[PDB]
Amino acid sequence: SPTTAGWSLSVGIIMCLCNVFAFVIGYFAIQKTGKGKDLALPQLASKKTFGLPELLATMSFGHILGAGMVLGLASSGIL
Amino acid sequence: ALSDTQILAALVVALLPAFLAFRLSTELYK
Amino acid sequence: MFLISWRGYWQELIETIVWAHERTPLANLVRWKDKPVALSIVQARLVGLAHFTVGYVLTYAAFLIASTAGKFG
Amino acid sequence: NQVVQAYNGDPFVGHLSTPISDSAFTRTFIGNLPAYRKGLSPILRGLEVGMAHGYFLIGPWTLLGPLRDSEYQYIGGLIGALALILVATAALSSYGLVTFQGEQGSGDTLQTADGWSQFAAGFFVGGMGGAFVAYFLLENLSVVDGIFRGLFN
Amino acid sequence: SHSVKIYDTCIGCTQCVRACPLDVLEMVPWDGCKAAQIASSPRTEDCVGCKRCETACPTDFLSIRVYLGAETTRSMGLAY
Amino acid sequence: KVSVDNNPVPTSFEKWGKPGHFDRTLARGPKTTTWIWNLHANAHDFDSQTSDLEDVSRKIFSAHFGHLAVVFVWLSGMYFHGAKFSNYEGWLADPTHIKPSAQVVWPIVGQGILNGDVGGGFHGIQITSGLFYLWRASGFTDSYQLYCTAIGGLVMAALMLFAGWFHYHVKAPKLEWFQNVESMMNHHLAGLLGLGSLGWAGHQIHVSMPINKLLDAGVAPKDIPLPHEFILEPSKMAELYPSFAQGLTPFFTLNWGVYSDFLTFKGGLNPVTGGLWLSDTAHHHLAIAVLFIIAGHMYRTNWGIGHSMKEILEAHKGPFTGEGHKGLYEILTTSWHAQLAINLALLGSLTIIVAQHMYAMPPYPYQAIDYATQLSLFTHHMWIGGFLIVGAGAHGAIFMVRDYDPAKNVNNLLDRMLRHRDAIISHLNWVCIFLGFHSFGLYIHNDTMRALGRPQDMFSDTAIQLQPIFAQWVQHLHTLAPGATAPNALATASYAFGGETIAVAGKVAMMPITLGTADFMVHHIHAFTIHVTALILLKGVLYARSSRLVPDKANLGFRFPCDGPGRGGTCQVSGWDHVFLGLFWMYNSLSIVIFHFSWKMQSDVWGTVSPDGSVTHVTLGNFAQSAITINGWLRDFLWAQAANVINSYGSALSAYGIMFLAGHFVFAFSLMFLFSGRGYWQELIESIVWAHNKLNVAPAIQPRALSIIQGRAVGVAHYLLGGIVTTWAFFLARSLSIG
Amino acid sequence: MDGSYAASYLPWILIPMVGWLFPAVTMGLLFIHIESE
Amino acid sequence: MDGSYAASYLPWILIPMVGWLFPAVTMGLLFIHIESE
Amino acid sequence: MDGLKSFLSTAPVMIMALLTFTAGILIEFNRFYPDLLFH
Amino acid sequence: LSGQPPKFGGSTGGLLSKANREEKYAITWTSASEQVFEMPTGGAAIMNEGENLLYLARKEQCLALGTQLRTKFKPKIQDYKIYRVYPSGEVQYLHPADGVFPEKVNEGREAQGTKTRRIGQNPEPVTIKFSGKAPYEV
Ligand code: CLA
Ligand code: CLA
Ligand code: CLA
Ligand SMILES: CC1=C(/C=C/C(C)=C/C=C/C(C)=C/C=C/C=C(C)/C=C/C=C(C)/C=C/C2=C(C)CCCC2(C)C)C(C)(C)CCC1
Ligand SMILES: CC1=C(C/C=C(\C)CCC[C@H](C)CCC[C@H](C)CCCC(C)C)C(=O)c2ccccc2C1=O
Ligand SMILES: CC1=C(C/C=C(\C)CCC[C@H](C)CCC[C@H](C)CCCC(C)C)C(=O)c2ccccc2C1=O
Ligand code: SF4
Ligand code: SF4
Ligand SMILES: [Ca+2]
Repeated sequence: SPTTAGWSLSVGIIMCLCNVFAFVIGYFAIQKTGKGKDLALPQLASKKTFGLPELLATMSFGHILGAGMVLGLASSGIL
Repeated sequence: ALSDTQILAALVVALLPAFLAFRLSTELYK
Repeated sequence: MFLISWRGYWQELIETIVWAHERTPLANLVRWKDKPVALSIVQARLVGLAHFTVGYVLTYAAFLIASTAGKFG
Repeated sequence: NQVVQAYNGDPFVGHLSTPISDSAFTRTFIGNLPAYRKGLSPILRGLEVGMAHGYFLIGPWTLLGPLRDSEYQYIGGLIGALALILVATAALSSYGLVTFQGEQGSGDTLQTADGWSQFAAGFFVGGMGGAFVAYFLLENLSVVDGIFRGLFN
Repeated sequence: SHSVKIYDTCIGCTQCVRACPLDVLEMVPWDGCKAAQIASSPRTEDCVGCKRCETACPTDFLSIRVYLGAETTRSMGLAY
Repeated sequence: KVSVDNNPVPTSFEKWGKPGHFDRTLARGPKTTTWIWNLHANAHDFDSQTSDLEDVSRKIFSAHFGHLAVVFVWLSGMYFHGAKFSNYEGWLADPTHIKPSAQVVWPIVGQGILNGDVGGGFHGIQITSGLFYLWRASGFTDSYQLYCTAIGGLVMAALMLFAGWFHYHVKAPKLEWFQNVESMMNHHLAGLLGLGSLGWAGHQIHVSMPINKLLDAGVAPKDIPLPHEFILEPSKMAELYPSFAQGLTPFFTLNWGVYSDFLTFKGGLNPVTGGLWLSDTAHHHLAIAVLFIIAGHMYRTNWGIGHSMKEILEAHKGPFTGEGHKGLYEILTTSWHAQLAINLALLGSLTIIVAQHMYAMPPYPYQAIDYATQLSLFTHHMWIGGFLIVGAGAHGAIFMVRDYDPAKNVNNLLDRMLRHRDAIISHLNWVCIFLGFHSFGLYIHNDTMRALGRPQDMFSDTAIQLQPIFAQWVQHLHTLAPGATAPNALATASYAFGGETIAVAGKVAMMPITLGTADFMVHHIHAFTIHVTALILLKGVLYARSSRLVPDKANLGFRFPCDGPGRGGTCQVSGWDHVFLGLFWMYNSLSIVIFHFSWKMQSDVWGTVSPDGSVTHVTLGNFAQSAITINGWLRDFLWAQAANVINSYGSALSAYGIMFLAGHFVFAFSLMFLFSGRGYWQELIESIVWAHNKLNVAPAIQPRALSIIQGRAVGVAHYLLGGIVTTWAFFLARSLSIG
Repeated sequence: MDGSYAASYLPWILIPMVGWLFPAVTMGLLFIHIESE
Repeated sequence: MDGSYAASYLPWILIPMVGWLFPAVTMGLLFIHIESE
Repeated sequence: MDGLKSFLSTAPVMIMALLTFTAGILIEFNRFYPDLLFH
Repeated sequence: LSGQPPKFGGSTGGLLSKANREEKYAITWTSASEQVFEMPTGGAAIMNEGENLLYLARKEQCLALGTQLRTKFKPKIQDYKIYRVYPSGEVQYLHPADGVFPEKVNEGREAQGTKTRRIGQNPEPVTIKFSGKAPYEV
């Protein structure tokens, strides 16, 4: 039974940050960012070169990375 | 102390720098 | 082995082995005078028959001679 | 950056120029074994091939033999090695008698009847000498241990 | 070498001369059939004995026969 | 991505009465009896009846649906037999004294003796599949639930039949639908394996965990709540597992540590049932579900995200392989035979992995109690896996002769494979001969040294010793694993590596499996036979196109007997005959594997633990000193353990004695087709035909003899049938005689 | 292998000769013979 | 020269090789090399 | 429907119907009069 | 024996020591278009523009190559010549021995290998006893 933290502002802060890092990795990594379904306000995402695909992909990878960070740092203790 | 087979493990590991040093020196000779 | 597997399999297997011998160092020195081929069709039918016969006779001679000499002297 | 070309620039010979078969180290090493070294008379290359195998064949019967659990442990290994070198040289000379009877050239001095006879003679001398020298080191193993450690120095 | 013999029952259907891998056979003119041709076996020292020529012959029993005999390098198909 | 053709073929009965409609060489009519065998051998060769790659794919799709209908009919039969004709209602109460029996026999000719006393007053054949342990692990309690599962399976079989008719006859998908393999693996990973594992994790959390924890506590099945009573009232599940009082709000906030009450990485075996815990089983399926669903979002699809297989393959080029894999995506997306080769290889290796894991980590309650189930399951899945690997070799050869054109792939991996076939087959010849001399020659050396009265010269553990030092080291690492290299694992992964003898109901569930020199020698026999099977099948795959002997094997086909008596005789040069020989070698390899398993568990694992703590084994440690000579295998294994199968007459196990002798008969009968040739049988059939002509009863369909490939095929089919039936009877009569 | 019978040294010398000298000599002569010319 | 440490046979074999086989082999190869062609 | 008529009339379906019929009458005769070693 | 060789990467299937001790076979064909063919030794190669010279070790490999040159290419290459070259040096000329392929009647060939009977009138081995012959060749 590895240690864990229930929920706090710290859990919310770190997973939004890992979502930001996943945004950076997705924009610097995905070959076809604008291709897919059409999107509302695409200038807000990456200036009409970003789709509903890469919305769910990048921040889904953010949730995977944040699950990794939350569980790993709570098991190591420091979170 | 140290084990008998750790020394032979170190020898067979150091067989890899031997091969890579031989190939680096051969490639420098060109 | 001789009765079930037939000559084509063994001939191409021996072709790979012949390549192995002719292309390896220090065994290129030794060369065959008679080119190795697989046993012929009728020849290996005969060889499988000889094996079947010899093993069959040796098994039964061993069994018959040890079963009676096991219980009668 | 292809490392597997065809053999010697010929794309229809049945060989590839792989890093094992046709490297520079393989050329300099396989091509400098006694069976392939340049300029040697067949007697010296047969002698050098023979000693490498007489010294080898001592071990298998010495450590794993019918006599390995007796006081004549090394004598049984030596006897087995002489038996194997005897049949090896008989096979070598029979191969020479068989293969080199039709007249051939002298591009290689080893692939001829006189050359193979010299090779077989050298192999016999080297094989029995290597077998007996490995027997002599193994029989006098206390001496070799003492001189490598310094028990007599 | 194997001997390939062609008999009178040949109908000149050319099936044997193109079923042959080594092209031992060839068609020569003839006057004994409607097709006015009969198979011959000129380069019969190149016959391996595969009997694809006998397999392709439609006439019954057989207008072409392969009679396996003294093996050579050419008639055993050895690349070595 | 979905485009279909509507009503491509009418649903009519008229083609049913005209057999051979599919193949143009059979549509004329039967002149001879070879037409029958060609009608059966070419019935599913969809890729030879036509060459469009679109209609063969539709034919394959609907054939898959019909096969799923067959599998669901069989599975409905299993569940219906467990419902009605079984003592599952009785075995569930007392699964330590009475034995499973899902098949009663009608008494007709005195075969009511096969209704042996299985326990509880029920009379029937004791089954050896782990169906009862499967249904106990999955939470079945009453026969009505099994009956509902059987009815649902029959409904789903009717649905698969309807779906096959739908997708061939009214709405068949186009070729571009099948060549969407990236979307296909997205759905097969995320939706088939991933959601299947997630659904089963949910079932195990909500049905298997409560029902099995109460059945472990000692509650009668009549007092067991129905599985939806743990859903309608989660208070009961809170009574059992205290972590269900918090709900899913720990899950969605990643407070996952509070689920360690039931989602635990406990490891080891449950001491009260002998199976794995369903705690780490449910946790395992949850982890597999998350990992598979994550991996199912890899390959590119309609959306720009994803990761296309073509560019992945083309990116992988090195110095040794030249042009690399650029050419392989067109291979596996334009040929069903390369797909069948890879899927058969991996399904066979998966079935063998299943066999090797379900003995050492028995996943079902009371599976390790009885040795019939364990031995039968290991043997069954070894045989299935070996058959599928031989099929992989077969369809590698079929792809090379049929669906491989070297125009579209020059100097890629497959070309460079074919350019050094002599080197591969050469070194595989050498390793087969090396292992056959140093794995069987050690057995012959031991057998001779034991015959000569020199037991100190043998390769025994009390002689010249060959210890498997690497496997012993790996066993040491896995014993020392759950403290250092797996900190949160409480117990070892399995007790096969080391630990404590797990004795439940007085019988050994799992104890450490020591590896002496006998195991060294048997494992090198395993390596040897696996290598020779790989040699035959790989030689068939490589040399399917052409050899130095017959340079035109590609246009003679795949099933051709020979090229002729020339070149010395090219009697078995096809790739099919390499499948034919690999079947014999697979039979040999897997029979040695299952003999090794059966003897090792009978001598070193299975047995009865006394209350004093001592363990006595079934054959009393024979394997250490007897499994190093061939006479020890013939005397202490085949002769000694067939006393249960040949003395079984006049009892319930007498069907296994009959099946034992039947397997011997079919082996000996197979030798007729294997040893003979077509010529003798054709000129004998001609004399029989004369006898029919003499009295005017000769058939219009001319009786040809079996063809050459037909004769070899029926010989190998009867050989494997006879050997597998003999071993099946021997194992299933030894095992019911040891508990 | 003690020999109680008469001339016990005779198997001592004839088992090596028939086991080795006869096979080695016979296969050597036949190997020269079948491969001559 | 007893060896109390682990693998005492290893200096027993490596002092002759580094003392003789490495010099004899290295000087032999270098003597063939510097005098080639 | 003449296709089911021509398919039920094929050699395997008719031989399996015939073998099932002969097996049925043999099994029924063994069910009613069980053990007939002789007259 | 004029012709640049095909662009082949080399293979283990090919010329063994039989080629340089006794005969090996050369197939020479001319094609306008560069394309890809399957060598009977295993693999795939590149047909050069114009003349090609492929050395093989068996006559069956050369005829199998020529067969796939004829049947597997839409611009059929039928001007292929198969030679038998010896290590001593001389070059024989084998497969289109006359002008035209063996399937076509050249009308100037000789009927050899032809028997004047069918198989029924073949002599029987009892008549030719200890004659050094066999029932076909009498
Ligand atoms: C995923 C499974 C898979 C699939 C669907 C295919 C599909 C196919 N294979 Mg097969 N194959 C596989 C597994 C598979 N195979 C395995 C595992 C083996 C190894 C044995 C092979 C070996 C193989 C060969 C060697 C050949 C094929 C061929 C074929 C094609 C036609 C089959 C046919 O007409 O047979 C129709 C069905 C039969 C003839 C039935 C056979 C009867 C069996 C063997 C005996 C009875 C078995 C039974 C359990 C015993 C009880 C019966 C009795 C005692 C009452 C088709 C592409 C052929 C092909 O394409 O070549 C051109 C071919 O020659 N297969
Ligand atoms: C007991 C029966 C038997 C035996 C001995 C063999 C033997 C062998 N088979 Mg096999 N085979 C069998 C039955 C048998 N098979 C049958 C029934 C079939 C099914 C059709 C086949 C199908 C077959 C195929 C398809 C293949 C083989 C191959 C092989 C070889 C594997 C290499 C090996 O094991 O090293 C040799 C080991 C032995 C021969 C056994 C050990 C015997 C001792 C150590 C040697 C004797 C000692 C000494 C020399 C005696 C000399 C005495 C002196 C007086 C002369 C080997 C020759 C494979 C092969 O050639 O691989 C390269 C191959 O591809 N087999
Ligand atoms: C049928 C004949 C036969 C006979 C007589 C022998 C006898 C022998 N075998 Mg052999 N064996 C045979 C067949 C035979 N084997 C076959 C067919 C097999 C294959 C399955 C084997 C497999 C086998 C193995 C694998 C081994 C034996 C070994 C042994 C020897 C055991 C004692 C020993 O260390 O000898 C030592 C060796 C010898 C006595 C050989 C004679 C060499 C000496 C130097 C005499 C030569 C004298 C001089 C140099 C030349 C004189 C010339 C002359 C004209 C005067 C024994 C002499 C063991 C052994 O040690 O072998 C070396 C053993 O390891 N045998
Ligand atoms: C290095 C190397 C290698 C190898 C290995 C080995 C391990 C080797 C072996 C080696 C050896 C194996 C050696 C041996 C040596 C020998 C010797 C050195 C001998 C000597 C001899 C002598 C001394 C003789 C003489 C004599 C006498 C004494 C008397 C009689 C006669 C005579 C005169 C002859 C390899 C391939 C891997 C590669 C890499 C590297
Ligand atoms: C194994 C095998 C081979 C391979 C066999 C070969 C290459 C020769 C086998 C002889 C080897 C060299 C071992 C010989 C040892 C024996 C004791 C024979 C001794 C020599 C006699 C004169 C006694 C075939 O060529 C073959 C051909 C047709 C059908 C089946 C088969 C077949 O099964
Ligand atoms: C006997 C034999 C024949 C003759 C075989 C014939 C004529 C086939 C006879 C088949 C009969 C009609 C039975 C057909 C199948 C049965 C219905 C199977 C019954 C099995 C049930 C118990 C399931 C060959 O043609 C042949 C060809 C090539 C190599 C070996 C042989 C060979 O050995
Ligand atoms: S196949 Fe027969 S019938 Fe036709 S041309 Fe040749 S020999 Fe004559
Ligand atoms: S046996 Fe074969 S190679 Fe010879 S002529 Fe007939 S078909 Fe041609
Ligand atoms: Ca001894």
